[PDB]
Amino acid sequence: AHAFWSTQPVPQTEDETEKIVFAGPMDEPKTVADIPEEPYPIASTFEWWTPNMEAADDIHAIYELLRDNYVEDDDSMFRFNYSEEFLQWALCPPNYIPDWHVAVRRKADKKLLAFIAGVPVTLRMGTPKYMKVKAQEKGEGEEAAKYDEPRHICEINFLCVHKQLREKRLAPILIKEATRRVNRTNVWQAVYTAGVLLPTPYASGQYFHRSLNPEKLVEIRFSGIPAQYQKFQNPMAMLKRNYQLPSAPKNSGLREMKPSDVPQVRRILMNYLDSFDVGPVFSDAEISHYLLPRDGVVFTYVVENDKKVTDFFSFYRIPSTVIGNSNYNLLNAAYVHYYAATSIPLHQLILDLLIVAHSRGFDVCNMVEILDNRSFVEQLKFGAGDGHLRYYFYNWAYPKIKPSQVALVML
Ligand SMILES: CCCCCCCCCCCCCC(=O)SCCNC(=O)CCNC(=O)[C@H](O)C(C)(C)COP(=O)(O)OP(=O)(O)OC[C@H]1O[C@@H](n2cnc3c(N)ncnc32)[C@H](O)[C@@H]1OP(=O)(O)O
Ligand SMILES: CNCc1cc(-c2ccccc2)nn1C
Repeated sequence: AHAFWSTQPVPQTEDETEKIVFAGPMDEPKTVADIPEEPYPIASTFEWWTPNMEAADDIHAIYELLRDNYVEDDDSMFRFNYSEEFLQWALCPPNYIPDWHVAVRRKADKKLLAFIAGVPVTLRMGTPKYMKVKAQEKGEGEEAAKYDEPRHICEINFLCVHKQLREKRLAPILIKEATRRVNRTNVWQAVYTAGVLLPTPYASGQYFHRSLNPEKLVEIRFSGIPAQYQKFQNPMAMLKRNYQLPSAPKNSGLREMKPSDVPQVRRILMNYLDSFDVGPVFSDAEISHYLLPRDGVVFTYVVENDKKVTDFFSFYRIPSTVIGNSNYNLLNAAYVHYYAATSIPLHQLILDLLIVAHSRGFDVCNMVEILDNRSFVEQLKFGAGDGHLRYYFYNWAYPKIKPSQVALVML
Protein backbone atom coordinates (compact mmCIF):
# COMPACT_ATOMS: atom_id res chain seq x y z
CA ALA A 1 0.00 0.00 0.00
CA HIS A 2 2.63 2.51 -1.12
CA ALA A 3 1.22 4.19 -4.25
CA PHE A 4 4.41 6.25 -4.95
CA TRP A 5 7.21 4.32 -3.24
CA SER A 6 6.16 1.02 -4.89
CA THR A 7 6.98 2.66 -8.26
CA GLN A 8 10.51 3.70 -7.19
CA PRO A 9 14.04 2.15 -7.34
CA VAL A 10 14.23 1.34 -3.61
CA PRO A 11 14.01 -1.96 -1.67
CA GLN A 12 10.33 -2.62 -0.89
CA THR A 13 10.36 -4.69 2.34
CA GLU A 14 12.61 -5.55 5.31
CA ASP A 15 12.47 -9.09 3.93
CA GLU A 16 14.11 -7.87 0.70
CA THR A 17 16.87 -5.76 2.33
CA GLU A 18 17.88 -8.76 4.50
CA LYS A 19 18.64 -10.65 1.26
CA ILE A 20 20.79 -7.82 -0.18
CA VAL A 21 24.36 -9.05 -0.45
CA PHE A 22 26.30 -6.47 -2.52
CA ALA A 23 26.18 -2.70 -2.94
CA GLY A 24 24.96 -1.51 -6.34
CA PRO A 25 22.16 0.25 -8.28
CA MET A 26 18.54 -0.99 -8.35
CA ASP A 27 17.50 0.61 -11.62
CA GLU A 28 18.40 0.04 -15.27
CA PRO A 29 21.33 2.11 -16.60
CA LYS A 30 20.21 5.45 -18.07
CA THR A 31 21.82 8.52 -19.65
CA VAL A 32 21.04 12.25 -19.53
CA ALA A 33 19.67 11.84 -23.08
CA ASP A 34 16.90 9.53 -21.77
CA ILE A 35 15.75 12.05 -19.16
CA PRO A 36 12.97 14.60 -19.96
CA GLU A 37 14.22 18.13 -20.70
CA GLU A 38 10.95 19.60 -19.48
CA PRO A 39 9.89 19.87 -15.83
CA TYR A 40 7.32 17.40 -14.55
CA PRO A 41 3.71 18.52 -15.28
CA ILE A 42 1.66 20.25 -12.57
CA ALA A 43 -1.73 21.93 -12.31
CA SER A 44 -2.15 25.26 -14.14
CA THR A 45 -2.39 27.27 -10.87
CA PHE A 46 1.09 26.19 -9.73
CA GLU A 47 4.64 26.76 -11.01
CA TRP A 48 8.13 25.35 -10.46
CA TRP A 49 10.54 27.81 -8.82
CA THR A 50 14.31 27.66 -8.52
CA PRO A 51 15.11 29.97 -5.59
CA ASN A 52 18.41 31.86 -5.46
CA MET A 53 20.10 30.78 -2.26
CA GLU A 54 22.54 33.68 -2.32
CA ALA A 55 19.59 36.12 -2.33
CA ALA A 56 18.29 37.24 1.09
CA ASP A 57 14.57 37.30 0.19
CA ASP A 58 14.65 33.89 -1.47
CA ILE A 59 16.32 32.44 1.64
CA HIS A 60 13.70 34.27 3.71
CA ALA A 61 10.77 32.76 1.74
CA ILE A 62 12.22 29.27 2.31
CA TYR A 63 12.77 30.15 5.97
CA GLU A 64 9.13 31.12 6.50
CA LEU A 65 7.66 28.04 4.83
CA LEU A 66 9.78 25.83 7.08
CA ARG A 67 9.24 27.89 10.26
CA ASP A 68 5.47 27.35 9.90
CA ASN A 69 5.35 23.98 8.10
CA TYR A 70 8.41 21.79 8.76
CA VAL A 71 8.88 18.92 11.29
CA GLU A 72 6.84 18.93 14.49
CA ASP A 73 5.94 16.27 17.08
CA ASP A 74 2.48 14.61 16.98
CA ASP A 75 1.41 16.62 20.06
CA SER A 76 2.37 19.93 18.40
CA MET A 77 4.70 21.14 21.14
CA PHE A 78 7.87 21.81 19.11
CA ARG A 79 8.53 22.69 15.44
CA PHE A 80 11.99 23.08 13.83
CA ASN A 81 13.04 26.70 13.26
CA TYR A 82 16.16 26.49 11.07
CA SER A 83 17.59 30.00 10.81
CA GLU A 84 18.16 31.79 7.47
CA GLU A 85 21.91 31.72 8.08
CA PHE A 86 21.64 27.96 8.70
CA LEU A 87 19.73 27.32 5.47
CA GLN A 88 22.32 29.33 3.45
CA TRP A 89 25.11 27.28 5.05
CA ALA A 90 23.33 23.94 4.46
CA LEU A 91 22.12 24.52 0.91
CA CYS A 92 25.28 26.12 -0.54
CA PRO A 93 28.30 23.84 0.09
CA PRO A 94 31.20 24.07 -2.39
CA ASN A 95 30.12 23.21 -5.96
CA TYR A 96 26.40 23.01 -5.10
CA ILE A 97 23.91 23.03 -7.95
CA PRO A 98 21.24 25.78 -7.77
CA ASP A 99 18.89 23.70 -9.93
CA TRP A 100 18.82 21.01 -7.22
CA HIS A 101 16.85 23.34 -4.97
CA VAL A 102 13.24 22.84 -6.03
CA ALA A 103 10.23 24.89 -4.95
CA VAL A 104 6.52 25.13 -5.82
CA ARG A 105 4.76 28.53 -5.91
CA ARG A 106 1.12 29.16 -6.79
CA LYS A 107 1.12 31.12 -10.04
CA ALA A 108 -1.20 33.95 -8.89
CA ASP A 109 0.59 35.50 -5.89
CA LYS A 110 3.89 33.54 -5.84
CA LYS A 111 3.11 32.15 -2.36
CA LEU A 112 5.55 29.34 -1.48
CA LEU A 113 3.76 25.99 -1.11
CA ALA A 114 6.44 23.30 -1.26
CA PHE A 115 10.20 22.74 -1.11
CA ILE A 116 12.86 20.06 -1.44
CA ALA A 117 16.64 20.56 -1.54
CA GLY A 118 19.49 18.53 -2.92
CA VAL A 119 23.19 19.07 -2.32
CA PRO A 120 26.14 17.14 -3.76
CA VAL A 121 28.19 14.88 -1.49
CA THR A 122 31.08 12.51 -2.19
CA LEU A 123 30.11 9.35 -0.31
CA ARG A 124 31.71 5.94 0.23
CA MET A 125 28.87 3.42 -0.16
CA GLY A 126 30.58 0.18 -1.24
CA THR A 127 29.76 -3.25 0.23
CA PRO A 128 30.10 -3.18 4.05
CA LYS A 129 32.98 -5.07 5.73
CA TYR A 130 30.89 -7.91 7.21
CA MET A 131 29.40 -8.76 3.80
CA LYS A 132 32.81 -8.41 2.09
CA VAL A 133 33.92 -11.20 4.45
CA LYS A 134 30.96 -13.33 3.31
CA ALA A 135 31.86 -12.54 -0.31
CA GLN A 136 35.44 -13.75 0.25
CA GLU A 137 34.04 -17.01 1.70
CA LYS A 138 31.84 -17.60 -1.38
CA GLY A 139 34.50 -16.56 -3.92
CA GLU A 140 32.35 -13.57 -4.93
CA GLY A 141 35.00 -10.91 -4.19
CA GLU A 142 34.87 -8.88 -7.42
CA GLU A 143 31.10 -8.41 -7.31
CA ALA A 144 31.41 -7.03 -3.77
CA ALA A 145 34.25 -4.61 -4.62
CA LYS A 146 32.68 -3.27 -7.86
CA TYR A 147 31.40 -0.06 -6.23
CA ASP A 148 34.11 0.62 -3.63
CA GLU A 149 35.15 3.98 -5.12
CA PRO A 150 33.59 7.09 -3.45
CA ARG A 151 30.52 8.26 -5.35
CA HIS A 152 29.45 11.80 -6.19
CA ILE A 153 25.77 11.69 -5.26
CA CYS A 154 22.90 13.91 -4.07
CA GLU A 155 21.94 14.51 -0.45
CA ILE A 156 18.26 15.29 -0.05
CA ASN A 157 16.86 17.43 2.77
CA PHE A 158 14.11 19.88 3.76
CA LEU A 159 11.14 18.25 2.00
CA CYS A 160 8.11 20.31 3.02
CA VAL A 161 4.52 20.84 1.94
CA HIS A 162 2.31 23.63 3.30
CA LYS A 163 -0.21 22.55 5.97
CA GLN A 164 -3.11 23.66 3.76
CA LEU A 165 -1.90 21.34 0.98
CA ARG A 166 -1.16 18.12 2.89
CA GLU A 167 -2.35 14.75 1.49
CA LYS A 168 -2.75 16.11 -2.05
CA ARG A 169 0.00 13.84 -3.47
CA LEU A 170 2.19 16.90 -4.02
CA ALA A 171 5.22 15.30 -2.31
CA PRO A 172 5.67 12.52 -4.90
CA ILE A 173 5.60 15.25 -7.57
CA LEU A 174 8.39 17.11 -5.76
CA ILE A 175 10.49 13.96 -5.44
CA LYS A 176 9.94 13.14 -9.14
CA GLU A 177 11.06 16.61 -10.22
CA ALA A 178 14.08 16.61 -7.90
CA THR A 179 15.00 13.15 -9.27
CA ARG A 180 14.65 14.55 -12.81
CA ARG A 181 16.91 17.58 -12.19
CA VAL A 182 19.56 15.40 -10.51
CA ASN A 183 19.46 12.74 -13.25
CA ARG A 184 19.99 15.56 -15.77
CA THR A 185 23.34 16.24 -14.06
CA ASN A 186 24.24 12.55 -14.53
CA VAL A 187 23.69 11.63 -10.85
CA TRP A 188 21.73 8.46 -10.10
CA GLN A 189 21.81 7.91 -6.33
CA ALA A 190 20.67 10.01 -3.42
CA VAL A 191 20.91 9.72 0.36
CA TYR A 192 18.28 10.95 2.80
CA THR A 193 17.12 10.52 6.39
CA ALA A 194 13.69 10.69 8.00
CA GLY A 195 12.23 10.25 11.47
CA VAL A 196 9.49 8.12 9.90
CA LEU A 197 9.58 4.62 8.43
CA LEU A 198 9.64 4.48 4.62
CA PRO A 199 10.71 1.67 2.32
CA THR A 200 13.36 0.79 3.17
CA PRO A 201 16.13 1.96 5.53
CA TYR A 202 19.70 0.60 5.47
CA ALA A 203 20.35 1.85 9.03
CA SER A 204 18.37 3.03 12.04
CA GLY A 205 19.46 4.84 15.22
CA GLN A 206 17.88 6.19 18.42
CA TYR A 207 18.17 9.86 19.34
CA PHE A 208 19.93 10.87 22.55
CA HIS A 209 19.61 14.10 24.52
CA ARG A 210 21.72 15.78 27.18
CA SER A 211 20.02 18.41 29.33
CA LEU A 212 21.98 21.63 29.77
CA ASN A 213 19.10 23.71 31.11
CA PRO A 214 16.89 21.17 32.96
CA GLU A 215 14.51 23.77 34.47
CA LYS A 216 13.53 25.25 31.09
CA LEU A 217 13.17 21.73 29.60
CA VAL A 218 10.71 20.63 32.34
CA GLU A 219 8.77 23.90 32.06
CA ILE A 220 8.36 23.52 28.29
CA ARG A 221 7.57 19.81 28.80
CA PHE A 222 10.42 18.66 26.56
CA SER A 223 11.32 16.35 29.44
CA GLY A 224 9.65 15.50 32.76
CA ILE A 225 10.95 15.16 36.31
CA PRO A 226 11.74 11.42 36.73
CA ALA A 227 9.54 9.70 39.35
CA GLN A 228 12.56 8.93 41.55
CA TYR A 229 13.28 12.66 42.04
CA GLN A 230 9.96 12.85 43.96
CA LYS A 231 11.58 11.10 46.92
CA PHE A 232 13.53 14.35 47.45
CA GLN A 233 12.64 17.51 49.36
CA ASN A 234 13.41 19.75 46.37
CA PRO A 235 13.20 17.66 43.14
CA MET A 236 14.15 20.52 40.78
CA ALA A 237 17.22 21.56 42.78
CA MET A 238 18.52 17.98 42.58
CA LEU A 239 17.83 17.91 38.83
CA LYS A 240 19.84 21.12 38.41
CA ARG A 241 22.68 19.62 40.49
CA ASN A 242 22.64 16.45 38.39
CA TYR A 243 23.17 18.17 35.04
CA GLN A 244 25.36 21.08 36.14
CA LEU A 245 28.51 21.71 34.14
CA PRO A 246 31.90 23.41 34.52
CA SER A 247 31.91 27.06 33.41
CA ALA A 248 35.09 26.66 31.35
CA PRO A 249 36.50 23.82 29.17
CA LYS A 250 38.82 21.33 30.89
CA ASN A 251 41.15 20.39 28.03
CA SER A 252 44.15 22.73 28.15
CA GLY A 253 44.76 24.36 24.76
CA LEU A 254 41.21 24.17 23.44
CA ARG A 255 40.29 27.01 21.06
CA GLU A 256 38.07 27.81 18.06
CA MET A 257 38.97 26.39 14.63
CA LYS A 258 40.69 28.84 12.27
CA PRO A 259 41.38 28.61 8.48
CA SER A 260 44.95 27.35 9.00
CA ASP A 261 43.51 24.28 10.78
CA VAL A 262 41.73 23.04 7.62
CA PRO A 263 44.39 20.45 6.51
CA GLN A 264 45.07 19.11 10.02
CA VAL A 265 41.31 18.76 10.72
CA ARG A 266 40.65 17.21 7.30
CA ARG A 267 43.41 14.63 7.85
CA ILE A 268 42.27 13.45 11.28
CA LEU A 269 38.58 13.52 10.31
CA MET A 270 39.25 11.44 7.18
CA ASN A 271 41.46 8.88 8.98
CA TYR A 272 38.70 8.41 11.57
CA LEU A 273 35.77 8.34 9.10
CA ASP A 274 37.35 5.87 6.63
CA SER A 275 36.91 3.15 9.31
CA PHE A 276 33.10 3.33 8.90
CA ASP A 277 31.13 1.49 6.17
CA VAL A 278 29.20 4.57 4.99
CA GLY A 279 30.79 8.01 5.30
CA PRO A 280 31.45 11.23 3.40
CA VAL A 281 34.73 12.22 1.74
CA PHE A 282 35.62 15.87 2.34
CA SER A 283 37.94 18.10 0.31
CA ASP A 284 39.70 21.12 1.89
CA ALA A 285 36.93 23.40 0.61
CA GLU A 286 34.24 21.17 2.19
CA ILE A 287 36.04 20.99 5.55
CA SER A 288 36.23 24.79 5.52
CA HIS A 289 32.53 25.17 4.63
CA TYR A 290 31.14 22.55 7.02
CA LEU A 291 33.41 23.01 10.05
CA LEU A 292 34.66 26.65 10.20
CA PRO A 293 32.75 28.57 12.92
CA ARG A 294 29.85 30.68 11.67
CA ASP A 295 28.04 32.65 14.35
CA GLY A 296 24.60 31.27 15.30
CA VAL A 297 25.10 28.27 12.99
CA VAL A 298 28.12 26.00 13.52
CA PHE A 299 30.66 25.91 16.34
CA THR A 300 33.99 24.09 16.08
CA TYR A 301 36.85 23.72 18.53
CA VAL A 302 40.23 22.09 18.19
CA VAL A 303 42.61 20.70 20.79
CA GLU A 304 46.03 22.17 20.04
CA ASN A 305 48.98 21.01 22.13
CA ASP A 306 52.57 22.01 21.27
CA LYS A 307 51.46 23.75 18.02
CA LYS A 308 49.71 20.61 16.66
CA VAL A 309 46.00 19.89 16.21
CA THR A 310 45.34 16.48 17.77
CA ASP A 311 41.56 16.61 18.39
CA PHE A 312 38.47 18.51 17.29
CA PHE A 313 34.73 18.57 17.91
CA SER A 314 31.94 20.48 16.18
CA PHE A 315 28.23 21.13 16.78
CA TYR A 316 25.43 23.07 15.05
CA ARG A 317 22.37 25.00 16.20
CA ILE A 318 18.76 24.25 15.34
CA PRO A 319 16.24 26.08 17.47
CA SER A 320 12.62 24.91 17.71
CA THR A 321 9.38 26.86 18.12
CA VAL A 322 7.85 26.33 21.55
CA ILE A 323 4.29 26.08 20.26
CA GLY A 324 2.24 25.84 23.49
CA ASN A 325 4.16 27.56 26.32
CA SER A 326 3.79 31.36 26.64
CA ASN A 327 6.92 32.16 28.71
CA TYR A 328 9.26 30.72 26.07
CA ASN A 329 9.11 30.79 22.28
CA LEU A 330 12.38 28.99 21.38
CA LEU A 331 14.14 25.76 22.36
CA ASN A 332 17.86 26.24 21.69
CA ALA A 333 19.36 22.87 20.70
CA ALA A 334 22.99 21.96 19.90
CA TYR A 335 23.47 18.95 17.61
CA VAL A 336 26.64 16.88 17.74
CA HIS A 337 28.39 17.26 14.38
CA TYR A 338 31.68 15.69 13.27
CA TYR A 339 34.63 15.07 15.57
CA ALA A 340 37.85 13.09 16.05
CA ALA A 341 40.04 12.27 19.05
CA THR A 342 43.60 10.92 18.93
CA SER A 343 45.18 12.23 22.16
CA ILE A 344 42.36 11.80 24.70
CA PRO A 345 39.27 9.70 25.45
CA LEU A 346 36.20 10.69 23.45
CA HIS A 347 34.11 11.33 26.59
CA GLN A 348 36.78 13.83 27.68
CA LEU A 349 36.60 15.69 24.35
CA ILE A 350 32.79 15.73 24.21
CA LEU A 351 32.52 16.91 27.83
CA ASP A 352 34.02 20.20 26.59
CA LEU A 353 31.40 20.31 23.82
CA LEU A 354 28.71 20.15 26.54
CA ILE A 355 30.65 22.73 28.58
CA VAL A 356 30.90 25.12 25.61
CA ALA A 357 27.29 24.54 24.49
CA HIS A 358 26.09 25.30 28.03
CA SER A 359 28.08 28.53 28.40
CA ARG A 360 26.63 29.76 25.09
CA GLY A 361 23.04 29.39 26.34
CA PHE A 362 22.00 26.10 24.70
CA ASP A 363 19.18 24.26 26.46
CA VAL A 364 19.94 20.72 25.25
CA CYS A 365 22.41 18.63 23.25
CA ASN A 366 21.15 16.13 20.67
CA MET A 367 22.63 13.30 18.62
CA VAL A 368 21.84 10.03 16.88
CA GLU A 369 23.80 6.89 17.88
CA ILE A 370 25.99 7.04 14.73
CA LEU A 371 29.81 7.37 14.70
CA ASP A 372 31.06 6.45 18.18
CA ASN A 373 28.31 8.46 19.90
CA ARG A 374 27.37 5.49 22.10
CA SER A 375 30.81 5.53 23.75
CA PHE A 376 30.04 8.59 25.90
CA VAL A 377 26.29 8.30 26.49
CA GLU A 378 26.42 6.96 30.05
CA GLN A 379 29.26 9.01 31.51
CA LEU A 380 28.16 12.35 30.05
CA LYS A 381 24.53 11.60 31.10
CA PHE A 382 22.75 11.42 27.74
CA GLY A 383 19.35 9.74 27.72
CA ALA A 384 17.66 7.92 24.83
CA GLY A 385 14.72 9.78 23.27
CA ASP A 386 11.51 8.62 21.58
CA GLY A 387 12.58 9.24 17.98
CA HIS A 388 14.66 7.15 15.60
CA LEU A 389 16.46 8.53 12.57
CA ARG A 390 16.38 6.15 9.62
CA TYR A 391 18.97 6.32 6.82
CA TYR A 392 17.99 5.73 3.18
CA PHE A 393 19.49 5.44 -0.28
CA TYR A 394 17.75 6.17 -3.56
CA ASN A 395 18.64 3.71 -6.37
CA TRP A 396 21.19 1.80 -4.26
CA ALA A 397 20.87 -1.75 -2.96
CA TYR A 398 22.58 -1.86 0.40
CA PRO A 399 22.65 -4.52 3.16
CA LYS A 400 21.46 -3.68 6.68
CA ILE A 401 24.19 -2.09 8.81
CA LYS A 402 24.31 -0.96 12.44
CA PRO A 403 24.10 2.81 13.13
CA SER A 404 27.67 2.67 14.47
CA GLN A 405 28.87 1.90 10.94
CA VAL A 406 27.41 5.20 9.68
CA ALA A 407 29.70 8.23 9.56
CA LEU A 408 27.38 10.64 7.72
CA VAL A 409 25.91 13.42 9.84
CA MET A 410 22.71 14.82 8.33
CA LEU A 411 21.52 18.34 9.19
C1 LIG B 1 18.64 10.67 -8.06
C2 LIG B 1 18.21 11.71 -7.04
C3 LIG B 1 16.91 11.29 -6.35
C4 LIG B 1 16.42 12.37 -5.39
C5 LIG B 1 15.18 11.91 -4.61
C6 LIG B 1 15.52 10.91 -3.51
C7 LIG B 1 14.31 10.56 -2.65
C8 LIG B 1 14.26 11.45 -1.41
C9 LIG B 1 12.92 11.37 -0.67
C10 LIG B 1 12.69 12.64 0.16
C11 LIG B 1 13.47 12.61 1.48
C12 LIG B 1 12.83 13.52 2.52
C13 LIG B 1 13.79 13.76 3.68
C14 LIG B 1 13.20 14.78 4.62
O1 LIG B 1 13.25 15.96 4.33
S1 LIG B 1 12.47 14.29 6.05
C15 LIG B 1 11.35 15.57 6.55
C16 LIG B 1 10.08 15.54 5.69
N1 LIG B 1 9.28 16.68 6.13
C17 LIG B 1 8.43 16.77 7.16
O2 LIG B 1 8.21 15.85 7.94
C18 LIG B 1 7.76 18.12 7.33
C19 LIG B 1 6.29 18.02 7.76
N2 LIG B 1 5.59 17.32 6.69
C20 LIG B 1 5.34 17.70 5.43
O3 LIG B 1 5.69 18.78 4.97
C21 LIG B 1 4.58 16.71 4.57
O4 LIG B 1 3.79 15.86 5.43
C22 LIG B 1 5.47 15.84 3.66
C23 LIG B 1 6.15 16.69 2.58
C24 LIG B 1 6.56 15.11 4.46
C25 LIG B 1 4.59 14.79 2.97
O5 LIG B 1 3.51 15.38 2.24
P1 LIG B 1 1.94 15.05 2.52
O6 LIG B 1 1.77 14.77 3.99
O7 LIG B 1 1.14 16.14 1.87
O8 LIG B 1 1.68 13.68 1.73
P2 LIG B 1 1.41 13.63 0.14
O9 LIG B 1 -0.03 13.24 -0.10
O10 LIG B 1 1.96 14.84 -0.55
O11 LIG B 1 2.27 12.34 -0.30
C26 LIG B 1 2.17 11.11 0.41
C27 LIG B 1 3.36 10.25 0.02
O12 LIG B 1 4.54 10.81 0.60
C28 LIG B 1 5.21 9.83 1.38
N3 LIG B 1 5.93 10.47 2.51
C29 LIG B 1 5.44 10.93 3.66
N4 LIG B 1 6.46 11.43 4.40
C30 LIG B 1 7.60 11.29 3.68
C31 LIG B 1 8.94 11.61 3.89
N5 LIG B 1 9.34 12.21 5.04
N6 LIG B 1 9.85 11.31 2.94
C32 LIG B 1 9.49 10.72 1.79
N7 LIG B 1 8.21 10.40 1.56
C33 LIG B 1 7.25 10.67 2.49
C34 LIG B 1 4.13 8.84 1.80
O13 LIG B 1 4.66 7.56 2.11
C35 LIG B 1 3.25 8.83 0.57
O14 LIG B 1 3.79 7.95 -0.41
P3 LIG B 1 3.17 6.49 -0.62
O15 LIG B 1 3.38 5.67 0.73
O16 LIG B 1 1.62 6.67 -0.98
O17 LIG B 1 3.92 5.70 -1.80
C1 LIG C 1 18.29 14.99 10.13
N1 LIG C 1 17.46 16.17 10.03
C2 LIG C 1 16.74 16.65 11.19
C3 LIG C 1 15.47 15.86 11.38
C4 LIG C 1 15.14 15.05 12.47
C5 LIG C 1 13.88 14.50 12.24
C6 LIG C 1 13.13 13.57 13.14
C7 LIG C 1 11.73 13.57 13.14
C8 LIG C 1 11.02 12.69 13.97
C9 LIG C 1 11.71 11.81 14.81
C10 LIG C 1 13.10 11.81 14.81
C11 LIG C 1 13.81 12.68 13.98
N2 LIG C 1 13.44 14.94 11.05
N3 LIG C 1 14.44 15.78 10.54
C12 LIG C 1 14.13 16.37 9.21
